[PDB]
Amino acid sequence: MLLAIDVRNTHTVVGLLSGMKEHAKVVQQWRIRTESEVTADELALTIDGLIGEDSERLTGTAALSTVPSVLHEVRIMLDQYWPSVPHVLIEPGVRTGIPLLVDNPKEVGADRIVNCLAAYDRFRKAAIVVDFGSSICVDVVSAKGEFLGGAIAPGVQVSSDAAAARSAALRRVELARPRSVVGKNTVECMQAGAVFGFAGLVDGLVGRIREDVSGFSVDHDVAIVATGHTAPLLLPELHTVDHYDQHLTLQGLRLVFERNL
Amino acid sequence: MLLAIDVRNTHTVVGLLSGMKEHAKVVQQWRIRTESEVTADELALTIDGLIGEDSERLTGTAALSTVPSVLHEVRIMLDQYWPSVPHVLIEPGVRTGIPLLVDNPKEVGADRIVNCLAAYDRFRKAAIVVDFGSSICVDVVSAKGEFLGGAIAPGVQVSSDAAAARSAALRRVELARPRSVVGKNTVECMQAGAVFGFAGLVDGLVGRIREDVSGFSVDHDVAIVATGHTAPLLLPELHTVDHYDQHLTLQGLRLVFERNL
Amino acid sequence: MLLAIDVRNTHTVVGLLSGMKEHAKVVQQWRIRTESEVTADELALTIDGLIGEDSERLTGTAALSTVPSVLHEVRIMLDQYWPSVPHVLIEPGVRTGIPLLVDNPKEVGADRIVNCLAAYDRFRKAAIVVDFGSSICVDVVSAKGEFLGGAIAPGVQVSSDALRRVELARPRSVVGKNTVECMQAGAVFGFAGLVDGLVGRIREDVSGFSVDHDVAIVATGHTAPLLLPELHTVDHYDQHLTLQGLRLVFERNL
Amino acid sequence: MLLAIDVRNTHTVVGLLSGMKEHAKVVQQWRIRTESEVTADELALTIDGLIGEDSERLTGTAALSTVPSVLHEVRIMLDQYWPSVPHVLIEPGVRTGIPLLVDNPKEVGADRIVNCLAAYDRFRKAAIVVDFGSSICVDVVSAKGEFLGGAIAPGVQVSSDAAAARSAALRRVELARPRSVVGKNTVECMQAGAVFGFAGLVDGLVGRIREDVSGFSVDHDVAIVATGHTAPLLLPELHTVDHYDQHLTLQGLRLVFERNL
Amino acid sequence: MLLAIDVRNTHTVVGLLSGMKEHAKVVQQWRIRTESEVTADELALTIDGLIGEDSERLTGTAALSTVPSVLHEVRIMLDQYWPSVPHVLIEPGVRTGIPLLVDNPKEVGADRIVNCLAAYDRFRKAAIVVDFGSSICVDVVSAKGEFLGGAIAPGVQVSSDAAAARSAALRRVELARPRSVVGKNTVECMQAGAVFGFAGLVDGLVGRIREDVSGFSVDHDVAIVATGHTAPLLLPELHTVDHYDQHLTLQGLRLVFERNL
Amino acid sequence: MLLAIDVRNTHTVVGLLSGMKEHAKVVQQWRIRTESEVTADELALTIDGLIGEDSERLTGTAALSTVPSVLHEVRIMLDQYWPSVPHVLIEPGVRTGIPLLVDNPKEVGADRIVNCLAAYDRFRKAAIVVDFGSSICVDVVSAKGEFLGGAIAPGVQVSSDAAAARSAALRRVELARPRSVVGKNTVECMQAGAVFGFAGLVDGLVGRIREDVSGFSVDHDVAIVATGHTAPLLLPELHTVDHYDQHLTLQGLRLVFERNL
Amino acid sequence: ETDDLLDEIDDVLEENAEDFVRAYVQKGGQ
Amino acid sequence: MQRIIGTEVEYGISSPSDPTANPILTSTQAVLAYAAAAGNMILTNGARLYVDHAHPEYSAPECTDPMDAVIWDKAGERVMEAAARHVASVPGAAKLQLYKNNVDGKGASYGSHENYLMSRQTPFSAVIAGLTPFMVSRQVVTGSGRVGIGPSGDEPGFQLSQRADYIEVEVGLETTLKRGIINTRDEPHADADKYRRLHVIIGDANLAETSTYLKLGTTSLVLDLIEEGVDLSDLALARPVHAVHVISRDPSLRATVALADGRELTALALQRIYLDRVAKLVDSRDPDPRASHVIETWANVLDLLERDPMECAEILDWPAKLRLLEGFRQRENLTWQAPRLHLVDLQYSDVRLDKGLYNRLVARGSMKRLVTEQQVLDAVENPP
Repeated sequence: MLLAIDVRNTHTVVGLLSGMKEHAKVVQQWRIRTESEVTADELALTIDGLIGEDSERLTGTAALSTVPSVLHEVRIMLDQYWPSVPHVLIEPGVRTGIPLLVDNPKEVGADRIVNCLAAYDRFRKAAIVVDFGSSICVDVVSAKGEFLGGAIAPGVQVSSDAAAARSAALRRVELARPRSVVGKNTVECMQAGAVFGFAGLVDGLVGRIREDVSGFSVDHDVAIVATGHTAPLLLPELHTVDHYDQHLTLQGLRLVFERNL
Repeated sequence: MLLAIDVRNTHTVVGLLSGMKEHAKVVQQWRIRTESEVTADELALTIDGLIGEDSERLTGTAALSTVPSVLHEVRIMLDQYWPSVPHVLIEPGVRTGIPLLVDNPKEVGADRIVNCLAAYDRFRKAAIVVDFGSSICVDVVSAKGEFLGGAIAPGVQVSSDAAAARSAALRRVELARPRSVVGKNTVECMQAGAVFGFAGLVDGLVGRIREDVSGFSVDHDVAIVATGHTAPLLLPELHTVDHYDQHLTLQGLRLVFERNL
Repeated sequence: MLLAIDVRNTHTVVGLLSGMKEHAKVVQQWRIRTESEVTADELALTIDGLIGEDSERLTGTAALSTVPSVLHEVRIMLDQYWPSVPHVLIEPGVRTGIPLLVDNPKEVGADRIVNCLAAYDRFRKAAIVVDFGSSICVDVVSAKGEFLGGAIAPGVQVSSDALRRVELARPRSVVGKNTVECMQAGAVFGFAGLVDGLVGRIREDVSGFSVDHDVAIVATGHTAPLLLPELHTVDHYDQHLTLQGLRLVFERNL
Repeated sequence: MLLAIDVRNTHTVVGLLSGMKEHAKVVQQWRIRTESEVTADELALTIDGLIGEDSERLTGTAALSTVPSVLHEVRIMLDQYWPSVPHVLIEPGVRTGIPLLVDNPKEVGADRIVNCLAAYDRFRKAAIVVDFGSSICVDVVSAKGEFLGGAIAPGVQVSSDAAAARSAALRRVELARPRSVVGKNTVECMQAGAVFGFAGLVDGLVGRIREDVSGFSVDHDVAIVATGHTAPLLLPELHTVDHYDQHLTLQGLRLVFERNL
Repeated sequence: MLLAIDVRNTHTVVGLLSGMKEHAKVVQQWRIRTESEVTADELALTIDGLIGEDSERLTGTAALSTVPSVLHEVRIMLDQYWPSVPHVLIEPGVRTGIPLLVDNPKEVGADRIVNCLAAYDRFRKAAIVVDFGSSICVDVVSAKGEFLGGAIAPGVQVSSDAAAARSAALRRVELARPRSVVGKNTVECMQAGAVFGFAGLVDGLVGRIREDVSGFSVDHDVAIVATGHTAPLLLPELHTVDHYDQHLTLQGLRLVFERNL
Repeated sequence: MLLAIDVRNTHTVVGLLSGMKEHAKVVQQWRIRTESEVTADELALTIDGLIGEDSERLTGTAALSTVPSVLHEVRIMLDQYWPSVPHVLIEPGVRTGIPLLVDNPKEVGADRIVNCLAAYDRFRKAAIVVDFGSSICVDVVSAKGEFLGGAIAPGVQVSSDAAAARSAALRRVELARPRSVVGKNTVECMQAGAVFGFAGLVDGLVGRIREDVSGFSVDHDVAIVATGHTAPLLLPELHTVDHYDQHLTLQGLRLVFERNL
Repeated sequence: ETDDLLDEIDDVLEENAEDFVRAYVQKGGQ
Repeated sequence: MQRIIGTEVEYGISSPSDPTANPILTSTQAVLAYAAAAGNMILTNGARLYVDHAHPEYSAPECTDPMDAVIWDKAGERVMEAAARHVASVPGAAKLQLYKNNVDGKGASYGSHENYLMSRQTPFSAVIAGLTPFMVSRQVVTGSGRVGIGPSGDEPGFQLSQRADYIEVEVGLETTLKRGIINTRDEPHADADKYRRLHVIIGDANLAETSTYLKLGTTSLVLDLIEEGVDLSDLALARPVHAVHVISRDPSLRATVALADGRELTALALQRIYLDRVAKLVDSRDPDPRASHVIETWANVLDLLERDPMECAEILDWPAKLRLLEGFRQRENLTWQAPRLHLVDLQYSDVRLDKGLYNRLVARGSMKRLVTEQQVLDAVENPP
């Protein structure tokens, strides 16, 4: 089994995939918090607790991290606690078969690269990948599998200033779709803002890319795919996104592992 | 001269208006930070410094605050330091002549009410008011002048997680329009996210209101007006906004003062 | 005129006093935030703006601070911007005519010393002083004018767990019917109980302070007016206690 | 066995109870920190580590939380990791057989409701319940078992400003009883303040309730009961409290579980 | 086996030692974060996970903490979860065989005392111990074995203001040795500052002690020993330090255990 | 009179200089806190209050900022409130007659550039400039007047973890020279660490530059100059520094203004 | 206008307001 | 629209020169005087004039159109006035004064009841659930006004409803004590198989014709919502009896009441929701000019009250009364305990055309009328 670890700024996804190539599928998945100062020994405790008896069945590991210190600790942890398993660790601006046509490829996050590699592997044409994370990342991949760049916007959230002004007597507003875009109370207003507004944000970014960037207009064949934890909440409200791929990043890590093996 | 004070969560606008009714105009204006814990004596120092020799020329004061404690201190300040000047302080849920057609009028901030009053006074038909502040507030006014509610979204900002992950060597990305929606470096990607994405958020909210709310369809005569500090940055990127009113809130304070006079 | 500056952890009181000895009165007073990292030039701007044309009329300055860095900047400011006025700066554990009968006098805050000095000057008997600041300080002065120590408790605040804070005001009833009312009742009635319990415990347990003895119970501080109606053990409220203590120390060092 | 989980703002109590009705007793108990952003997978690791072999012997679970996100994650965790065990999750304003005679029953914390339910179940008369936690909650139950509201005060603590002013050369000071109400050094002054002053706060709130609230006078038969982590420190100093019940909230959770069974 | 626990402000080191007297050695070691508010039950989970099957093989425990709350919780943990194992817990100003020739012996941290005891036990002459932790501690032990005091400086780190001003787009500067002292870009400058400057700081402190304090001049026989997590990074850049001892604190804990047994 | 404004991360220095060329001298000087979010109007109030009657006597302005947002606000402030005075605002990587021999000239802070310009103008030979601010900046200038780069270290401070662990009951440790490098109590130890260790840090950086970099060895003629608010405290403890120049940055701003005039 | 209304009303208000108010006592009904 | 509506009003009665007067005797003599002037008495309208609980009670004939209901209610007012006049005409007869109100300010309360005919097949649980929030909230429209807060009025202040302090339970049967928001009394005086008679006792007596018109019309239309099975469960209140008091004691109309679902709504918001659902029902059926007119009047009043309550001071009872009370408070620097304010509150409802403060407001044109005095007078002597 392949152990895949994807560390983002706020949360970490851990997965177990079985099979190879087109047969690779995600058999287990877990989500935890990212702790930027976690030590290797603590992370070992967490990972072993999660995977249980599958620790002895691991045939490989693949990992990426947007937090450099966590990546360092992941390397140490894997070397110490799973020393007999091959591991592939992904650094920013890695060469994975996807060219990076940006000013400084070394600055491109590993998460963006892996998502775009996976998207182009699945669709094999021009694509726009929307990752809903702590940030919303809209990456653009040309029809030849080239990473052209993209946009990074705030993640889906209720207004911070309104929430902080609400005060401790009233409790926090939950992130959910309200009955209408015109809220009749503070909770409905903030929820309308969050849900409908970030749907508009994503649709506007995607539509602007298609209107501006050569090769991505409505007359071209372009796959718009969304991934991420908060994607399900916004997908009903989006109009420009065609596909939802929950395991896009895990599959990209699998692809990188198979390429480097 | 009328001294108008508009305290928001992050910033406070102070204005001097001369003239009456349709002749009233903003002769001076200043913007400062809002300090939730400021005392009356400190605020008196700041206001006196700003207005200079016009202190003795004041004939009235009108104030609103989204921070209740600052409104208390403003009342104390005005009584102590300008005792001979009539003052009108505005609370959430104030009766300004605009019906508040919501569940709990007391939770409608004075800023939203004042903006709707001024907008309807200017246009005298159905309106959508977009206030760019620490939050983006989209408020809906019927052709009869009724406040229907609205949506409150995060204000225009670069992604917080990305900025916090940038690290000190590289805080602030200098919110500015990038060259393209597809950024080629991290700064451009974050600028594209902020600028174009929040343009999409606003356009999405406005379009959803016009599509869903009776009396605001594309066939109806609707005034879409924007105000707020960061509105000029996004105005070129918006398709749904037809007007920019820099002094909308100050004019609303003037209208409430005259009504109560 | 005397310029008196009393810097606490969260707020600073500035005052102008006129007259001498029993004739001294507070003619002007201001309250501002305390900024622990303020520089002398910034503070000069603030003080000069506060006092206006009275700057040229100052005949002395007295200051205390519970924040050492602000005291340093106050000394620099006074030396630079009012070089002709005499100034008297208080330090913790200072000899101001009040003995400090505690383990380490040097760690006694200057505010406590000044308040107890003022209380004993006014009443000239055993006293209990309750100062309502960022902390509630309950200090004990023997009939001979000796400082016997006291207790330091949290200031009057709404519970943090119960983000913008809830307004501090008296609720209609002790039993709150809504979260705001519950938090207000807990703060106003609870801290009234805290003060009453501390004072009653001192009276019960400390020799010379029983209900049969003659003890002056005096309160001071910004939030004291809010809680005074709910208190039972406090006989007097003295708004300017600290400023009059600063005046007393200045006249003693003059 | 019944697994009871009581999540408060700062700490969470986990308990295992065996027996039914009046024979139910807390056989095991643990106290951990509440992590507001904890995920279901992480919490599963913690709970399984705590209960060990008893995991296989659970016959039911009951849980409350003053932190909504943690209750959501607890629901997810219990559904995923203990799918064969019945679970009862309490929400604010729950209907448990104790009428809520306040302005808005949905805004009453589940902890207060559960404590009052347990107190009235034990004493079956007018009761005043003092819960020592991150906040001190004094709740009032009529002789008919109706929750009448109460007071919420800061928890037992040393003065924050004094502790912050101490400087790291001397973090807060120990919360312990000093030798006298008159402290002779900063540490003893702060300890006297905390201990004796919060005893006074509690006694003042209780005495004010008995003097002002109908049916709770010194002549009436009122059960004054205390619970919570810091209750033992203050109990010797209190004069108005007659009972300590360490497991009041867990027994209340047990009662709610059995009522809904 | 002896279980040794050394809690510092930021990190805790756990170790398992086998053997007695000069034959004792560290067979296992882990490093975790110090969480000041950790409860006894959570810490039991962590320690048990770390030590695995060796829990049953423990013959004693020795612990110290620079965080008093954690020491309280460790005492509770050891009494509850390992009740059959003897434990020795250290306190500031502890009598361990090393006299404390300072103003207030009770204010001397247990880590400094234990490091000095271990260093003197190893070298049996005048010594300077440099501990690279969250702070750099330089402690002085006389040739008779007396603790004379020392100096406490900020731990090895890149400047806080430079990193904070770097911004979220550029990512954090790792602590590593740069190519040169004269940096040609921001990352290199900050790395040169950290590494070479703190090497200079340690060398300056040690040299000043040797020049100023009687019994430590260049002509005296003095052992200069370093320990701590970041010691290896700085050791090549240092000139005044002769020995690196990774397990100095653990061996000192073992010595205090055997002295108290 | 030339108004010179040098904004650093934590503090801003304001100066009034009269005269030209070698006759220019700092007639007035103030130090205030840097507030990264200050608005133009607030800063105008502060500046006008500082300079008093000399506001009307200004003949020009020179400003630099290590905080870009403050630079934006200063430009606005000068355009609005002193429209008749010429102004020169520095930017990072400015061409002021000192070539920037680094990887990325645009990443070199204006404070470093201006200090190096002033130092070379004074000495006209190889120089090392040590600026004591929120960071300690060591900058290297060749005998031909080229900026070679340098190092950036944390500023002079007591150990943060030690200060935080001291707690609120003990009060903060002041930054002052202790009696001995070997402290006998916590305050002495922390002060020894700060003062003597940062003297060692600076001496080590300067010595390493002279040892490693061509043209700066002890054989060559090099001017070692120090500036900054906390320089006087450490200067008695330093051995490698030959000059203290309080107004180095202000004289550099004057030089840039005259060059651009 | 309000002055005129209050004058007209005040002219018809019954004399001895306190006594007349105290006199009005009714038997409870449905 | 066609739903049978009835009203039954108990009038306060006094003889100011007879403190020891027996109200039973005075009421009986008033009724007898009216009967003798004309000729348990059946008037020529079809109304019932009689004595109950020591009050003269007038019961209007059944009507289907709420406008007819208001006309015959006003006719009852005129009948009381005529009865008092006939009593006074007898030489050596103590003066009698009547009031169309509900309280005496000392603790006594007598009620003006509404009766609506509904289908027997409609579950009464649906009636309770769907009608409780509307009944709690409609006082902002139909409140008559009262000076003094509490059953004995020992707390100073003005509240919207006279009856509010005498409502104790959510549902109940007894009308003389422990009165409820909903009343479960069931005597149809008709085929009980298909028809039931709902009995409402929470309303104040109203003088202003718009107040009565909306009280009857909106209640009828809401009942139509209930019978049709429209869903109103989302509007259930957390504590309805508490809600009556909270709404009554806030004339600014900004006070909210918690719903069972945790929402907090003003009474105006609840009224707007009910108005929206009623309008949806009416638009989905055949044209009904009367229902449309009721909806229009309701919407206008709600809009005006939201804009400013004093914009209904010539339309509705409690804003008109409050305008008088505030005017006198300002003129005489009074407090809410001032006896003259209580006198104003009491004399508002005096049924004498020349002395009743409401009748004076009507005479001078400071109060809107929906019907002509000719209609009322014709209703005094003819059936609907």
